[PDB]
Amino acid sequence: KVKVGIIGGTGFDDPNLFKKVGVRQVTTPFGKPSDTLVEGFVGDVACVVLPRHGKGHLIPPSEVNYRANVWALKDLGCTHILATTACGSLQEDLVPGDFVVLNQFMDKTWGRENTFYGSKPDSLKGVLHMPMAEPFCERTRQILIQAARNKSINVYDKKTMDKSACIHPCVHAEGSAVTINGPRFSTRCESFIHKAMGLDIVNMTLVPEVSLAREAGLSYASIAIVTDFDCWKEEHVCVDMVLEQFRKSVVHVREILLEAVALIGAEDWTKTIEANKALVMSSRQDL
Amino acid sequence: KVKVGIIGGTGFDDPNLFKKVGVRQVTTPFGKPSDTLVEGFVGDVACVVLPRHGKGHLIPPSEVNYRANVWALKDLGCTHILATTACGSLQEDLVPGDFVVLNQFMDKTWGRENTFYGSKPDSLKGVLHMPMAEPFCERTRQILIQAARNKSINVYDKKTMDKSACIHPCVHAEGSAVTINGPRFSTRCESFIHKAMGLDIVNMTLVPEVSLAREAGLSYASIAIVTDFDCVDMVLEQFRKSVVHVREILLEAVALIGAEDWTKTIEANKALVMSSRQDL
Amino acid sequence: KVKVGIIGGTGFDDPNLFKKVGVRQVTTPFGKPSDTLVEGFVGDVACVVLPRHGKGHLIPPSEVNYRANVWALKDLGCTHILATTACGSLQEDLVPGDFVVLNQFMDKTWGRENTFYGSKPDSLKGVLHMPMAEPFCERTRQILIQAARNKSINVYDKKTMDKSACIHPCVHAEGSAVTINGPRFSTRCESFIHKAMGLDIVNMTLVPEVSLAREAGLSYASIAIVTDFDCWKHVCVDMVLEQFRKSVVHVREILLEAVALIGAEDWTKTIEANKALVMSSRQDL
Repeated sequence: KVKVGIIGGTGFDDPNLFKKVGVRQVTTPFGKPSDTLVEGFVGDVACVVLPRHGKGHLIPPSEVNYRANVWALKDLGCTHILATTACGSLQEDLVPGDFVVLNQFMDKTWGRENTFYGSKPDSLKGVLHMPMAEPFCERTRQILIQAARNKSINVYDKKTMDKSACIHPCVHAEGSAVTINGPRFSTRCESFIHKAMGLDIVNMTLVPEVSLAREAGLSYASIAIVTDFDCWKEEHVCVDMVLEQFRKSVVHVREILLEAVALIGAEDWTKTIEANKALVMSSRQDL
Repeated sequence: KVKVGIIGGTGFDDPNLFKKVGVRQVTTPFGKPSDTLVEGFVGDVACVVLPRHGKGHLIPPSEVNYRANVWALKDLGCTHILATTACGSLQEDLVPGDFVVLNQFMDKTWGRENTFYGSKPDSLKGVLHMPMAEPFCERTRQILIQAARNKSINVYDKKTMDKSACIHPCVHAEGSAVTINGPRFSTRCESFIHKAMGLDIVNMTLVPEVSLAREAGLSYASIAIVTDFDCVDMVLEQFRKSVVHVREILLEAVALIGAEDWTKTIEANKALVMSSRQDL
Repeated sequence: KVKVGIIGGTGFDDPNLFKKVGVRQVTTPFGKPSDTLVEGFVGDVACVVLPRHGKGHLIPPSEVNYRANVWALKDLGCTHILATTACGSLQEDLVPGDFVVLNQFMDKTWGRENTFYGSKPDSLKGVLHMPMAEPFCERTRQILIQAARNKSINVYDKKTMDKSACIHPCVHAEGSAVTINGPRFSTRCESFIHKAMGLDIVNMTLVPEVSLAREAGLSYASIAIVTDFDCWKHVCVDMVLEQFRKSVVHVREILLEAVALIGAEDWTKTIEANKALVMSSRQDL
């Protein structure tokens, strides 16, 4: 069957997505995950939730143990990983309150453990060169988009719909993230260059999470939450208004996530999961 | 009051900026600074000088302990940091002998300790996401620019002046640096790409020094020396003249800083750190 | 005295370039090389071969000890390094089966030890800032190109020959590589940006190998094998492996001919210039 793992970012440090059966602590060959995992069910579908930054949001993006988080979900039998990320916008049509079902990224991270395989003792033995041209699971991407439709949330498709038909708050059916290492935000010079490159949003947590999920043979899809990080540019009122907008976004994402879990459990994934595993084996360069 | 820390880059390994009142050898919770800190006064303004690469220039850019340098200056009560950096040019109006009071950068460094905060036991507790859209202290930038004006150095502002007003050598009133990790210089391929991105100069030492200074609640500003790393005898004499000019700028800048009140700016510097604590 | 080191990439894990005179297991101040170093002769030219990824290809690009590999070749008396790399294409005129004698690169690697010098106990004392504007040895580049001509392999020089004169398979007389850190391949987003930047090929192993070679005073040149990694877009794999196998055959011929061509010339002043560039780039002195 299927089992959906949920990596909750900012605004999901303490998830209460569903009535939890129990809390579980796990260990991995790559260290401890960010926190204990919340185990439960959405209908008849087993579901596990894991806060990326841990309760209290004490772990910065560059220090998150992405390998342990992904492998812990793997060892629990997860077949899919849905993830959230709070991001800043780089393009005019993506405004705070919108969401993005990402399909591309540009990686500007460094100093993070981004692979399970290598020649070091703390990694699995082998050399794995994974294809990443379309780095997400496309079937799971379209389930997030369909879940938004089922919850009456606007979906904007810039290939298909006019910019005048962009109704906020909307889910953008595609988008690219530039993942910076953090913890500082970008300079204006850096933001202008990323924008000139055509990137849609900026965040700090997508990579290596999406890469490691594919290495583990897991269907991974991310829903990004557009928020606002320039209240420095009436600060108490600005932060209060953005926090309220973000709270509304978290409500909608929780609705989308809960609907997406059910939509995953309603389909058969035998051939896709088999293809996920075979892609791992065929990417081994030592074999 | 105020206390101005000076981080001297290439050309400032053993600077004689003032009569030394006391040489002070310290360490920090993040390791040893690049060298002993030298204390003194410029007029009635307390000053502290620290060579970024240490005496003898034995520390390469990627191995400089930026965290320790910034923290040590903070520990001595510094309110400001003025820093120098020798850089190569990426644009035709930035010619060797010029200076740039930087206001922007693109970061291409890696493997450097770039923040005081984290979940590691070695780090300060908390998650700090500092805004960096305009990454320098603007009040201090304008003092460096005004210091150049007071020392009879041309100032060029491409926002307001035509290209025909760019008379060399000149302090460019704004500019962006690409900070590469080094120690090697860039390939022509990389230089072309950086140039097409609109970056003005290339150096190796600005990041994370500027980032950590804001984390520490300090007002940071950089004056870059445009030189030529690609001849040799004329370039070196030119660079010696640039160091003389920058020394004049730094001394005048310290006097200008001490002539103003910084209570509100300092309090704003500290409050920006607190408001950037995501864990709180 | 010239002595040519060879760093074999993918496809050269256990190469049979010449009769082995001595298999050498060496240690360097920066650790152990990827494997033992094999000494021999190509004609009268002393030669040393080393597989970049080791026997069995167990070392990924980001974990190769580039310092130890370059240092070990230098300590065995090598004056040159010829290196291969299997790469993907980013431009239409570079098709699988082509070779590229690289002359430029953009570095997107991180976390690798990229210099012999520093302030740490595991480093040579000093601060070295090497120029890299044209990062390869041009004399050795032209030898790789002439070797291709000598072995009856098409050579395309886009600054001299029109695009219609590009007959595949050909050796591209120039080219730029983007060296990503790996181990994963690029996204379409990243590949599109690298293509927009004018980069010709993508690989994972050029940097810091080329940088450390110049730091060691060695003449370094790379010949890149264009292959196909986008088969995901079963007959492709068998067709690409057969294509790659023929590419290895010709790169072997190019390397053996290049070694002979290196030995046919005097290198006294080029070697002295390589050493002088290292000393003139010391900023602590």
